[PDB]
Amino acid sequence: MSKGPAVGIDLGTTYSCVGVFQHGKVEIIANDQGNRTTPSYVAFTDTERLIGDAAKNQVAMNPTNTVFDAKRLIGRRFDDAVVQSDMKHWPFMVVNDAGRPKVQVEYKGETKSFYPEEVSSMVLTKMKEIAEAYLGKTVTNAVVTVPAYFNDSQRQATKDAGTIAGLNVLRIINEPTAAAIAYGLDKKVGAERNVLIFDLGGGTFDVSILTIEDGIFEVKSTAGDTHLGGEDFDNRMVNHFIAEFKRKHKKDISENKRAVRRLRTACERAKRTLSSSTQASIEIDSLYEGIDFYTSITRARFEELNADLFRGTLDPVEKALRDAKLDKSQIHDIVLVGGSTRIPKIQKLLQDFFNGKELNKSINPDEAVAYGAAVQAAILS
Amino acid sequence: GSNSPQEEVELKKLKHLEKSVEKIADQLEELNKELTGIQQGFLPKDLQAEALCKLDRRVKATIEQFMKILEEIDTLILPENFKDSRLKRKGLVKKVQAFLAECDTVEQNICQE
Ligand SMILES: CN1N=C(N)c2cn([C@@H]3O[C@H](CO)[C@@H](O)[C@H]3O)c3ncnc1c23
Ligand SMILES: [Cl-]
Repeated sequence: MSKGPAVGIDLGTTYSCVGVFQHGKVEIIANDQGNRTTPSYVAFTDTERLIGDAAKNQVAMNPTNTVFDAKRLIGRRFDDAVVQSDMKHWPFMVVNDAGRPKVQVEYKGETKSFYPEEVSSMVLTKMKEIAEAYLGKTVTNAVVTVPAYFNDSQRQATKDAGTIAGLNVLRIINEPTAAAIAYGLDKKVGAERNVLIFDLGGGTFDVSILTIEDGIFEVKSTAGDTHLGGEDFDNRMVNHFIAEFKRKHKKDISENKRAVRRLRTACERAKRTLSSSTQASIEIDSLYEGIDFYTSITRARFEELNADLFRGTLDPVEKALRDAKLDKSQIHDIVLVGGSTRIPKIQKLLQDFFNGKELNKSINPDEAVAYGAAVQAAILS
Repeated sequence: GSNSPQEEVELKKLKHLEKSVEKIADQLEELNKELTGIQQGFLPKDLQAEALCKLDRRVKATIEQFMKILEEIDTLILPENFKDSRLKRKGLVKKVQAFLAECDTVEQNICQE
């Protein structure tokens, strides 16, 4: 295998993404399953170590030995409020090794423990291999992204994850900076530009305000809701259909885990359909106690069910503007990042708040960070 | 009478899903035979437990594959006029549910107490 180019990696909480700059454009690389994003999951079994889609696909089977959310642990001390709060919800064990957290699993019949950067290094190795399989060339150089709120310890742990994975980390750049580069906001002619990055994923909500002056990026403020995402919008739909089923059939499906899962999967898919259509239909045979569940949901009803959650995305926006010491009229560009920014109501709320200002949304919001990082990787090559 | 070419497309998807159910059901049948083998074998009570709990990862993998079939079936939208498609879908869901009920009885017979 010949030596290949430098790649941009978005090392995410639940999903990671890898891109490459070639023939004057960025190509977001699909994995072995044809997916442009890879789950940030690592599973330890009695025989092997699974990473990505293979690890996520057997999570029901091996809950205790399937690790995810290592990004929430990386560079943190065991006694960190975040670590203590998040481990109450994880099915895998988090232990304390001289003040540092470690994930504890059963791997090939033996009890083993790994540091968060060791788990993230396995995800990075998988991202490296995804690039190598597409290019047909060896990949060594990479630009890896981190949140703008990450401290020195979380930044260094990420660089260490890159090093353990055999990558030459050219640069660690902020995720909002990577999104702004993707849209070339640093190359626009004019005075300093105030940019608002609106990031809404499956589980986290981050707002960032950047100032770009003469090609230099400066984070003015960060705000958000660490536990707010697409999954909360699915939960509201699930609750709506559980109530609907109770009204029609006088039966509670919520204690049948398999019925709830069949409903949840159908809801998440119906939610995606509502980003382009005004109605989504669902047909689930023998959902619970032999009853067929044939229903539909309009975009209007989906928006009513999530009204408080959607509107609530503007409070961290106002918080960020306050801290950045800027009026909304001083924002030059708004960038959408995260799968959930595809929701028309969220785009409408954000646009109305900025009195009709157009949003930078042409680059797939799930891939924008990886995109900016690939551009940065090509510049540093 | 009013059989459409559009329904043939839906029947083809259901036939590919029926073949997948038949593959998972063959795995369940092998699990049932291995379970009987351990039960009617010469393994001491202690090694029987290891052998029966070694079937657990396998039974859970069978349940999961049946759950993924149900999720694939649930992506279908069949108009009322597609009567044959609705019957084949309903028959296939009930068959997967009857096999999941068998998987559940195996799960209640291994890794006990
Ligand atoms: C149309 N369209 N297309 C997508 N690919 C997508 C992903 N999402 C959500 O974003 C999150 C991923 O971090 C999960 O909660 C997904 O359900 C979406 N929400 C709404 N409309 C969407 C998507
Ligand atoms: Cl590709």
